Amino acid sequence: NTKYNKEFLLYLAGFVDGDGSIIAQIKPNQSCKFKHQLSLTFQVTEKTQRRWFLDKLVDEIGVGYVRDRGSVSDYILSEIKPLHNFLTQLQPFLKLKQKQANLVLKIIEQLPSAKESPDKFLEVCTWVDQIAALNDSKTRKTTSETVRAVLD
Amino acid sequence: NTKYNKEFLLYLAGFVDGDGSIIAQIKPNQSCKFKHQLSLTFQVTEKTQRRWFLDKLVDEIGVGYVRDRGSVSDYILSEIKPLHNFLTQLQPFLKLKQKQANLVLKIIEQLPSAKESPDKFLEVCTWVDQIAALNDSKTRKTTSETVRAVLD
DNA sequence: GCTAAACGTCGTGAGACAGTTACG
DNA sequence: CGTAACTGTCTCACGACGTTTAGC
Ligand SMILES: [Mg+2]
Ligand SMILES: [Mg+2]
Ligand SMILES: [Mg+2]
Repeated sequence: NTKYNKEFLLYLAGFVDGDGSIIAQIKPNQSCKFKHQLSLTFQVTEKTQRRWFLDKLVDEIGVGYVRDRGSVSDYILSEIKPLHNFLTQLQPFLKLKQKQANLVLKIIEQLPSAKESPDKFLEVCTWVDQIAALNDSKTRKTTSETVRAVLD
Repeated sequence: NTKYNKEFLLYLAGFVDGDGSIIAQIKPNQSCKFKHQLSLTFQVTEKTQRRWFLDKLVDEIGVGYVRDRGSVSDYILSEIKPLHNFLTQLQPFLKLKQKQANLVLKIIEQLPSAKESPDKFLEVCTWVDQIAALNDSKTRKTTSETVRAVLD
């Protein structure tokens, strides 16, 4: 559980507000109690020629990984605990995505309790709804609404 | 000459490296001594539904303006003096566009010189090529080469 | 049964200049 | 005349996703 340099966060908050994305997704999964797993993601996207910058982030944030997908690459961070540690420290420097960041933290803290009450699950699935709402969401298919089909 | 807040500069540098663009252009123009105007531009593009972030920048940088081009907007800054002043302070924090930033300071500084000889001008046009080669240039027409076709 | 590294992609939201003009 | 503003717009470079495989 590491604490990052302040100037590092200021710069990164800016980069994230630029080419980054704080994502929340309701992933349909047929093994989970409620037929869906919650998934959280901090990601930065850059043309593959600039893959080194992303590779560097791995080192600096000290967790996460970089993958390839064509002419573009991504730094990806989904591990729930390191993700909370990171966002908690980045969150106060963000400007275009401060809200989704705090919605993500909020979702993580309310994770265990989301496992019990099927209604507390919905509520948390609401959190993710708000996030896609704030982003420039377009190709979204699985919403908290579809989780309504958790009625049987 | 306005002094900028270092935290503002760190965050902005990150944002610039993301949605920003540092550009130098060789604009053909039949009223200049060498039939080409040297143009410099610092810009940040953002979806129009987010132009408040660009308006904010107009207020914080103190110079520059915002233009609308449909679904997206741009903060633009081309005035030589404020530009050179702004880049000098921002440059030390850029990670991805530092070189083009520095090439711009270098060009702006050689303006008068290049304004007194077809050779300096030529060399300076060569500076513009490097910037272009550093960016993800895809629709560039005029180059130092096209300018050399002035030799006659 | 839930986290999570992989893997695949719709529709832009950007980056990046082209071209022409009004004026200081 | 010379430097910036006004105006255009191509070609993506990312954003905000969906689905499969790994594995304890
Ligand atoms: Mg952006
Ligand atoms: Mg971007
Ligand atoms: Mg970018």
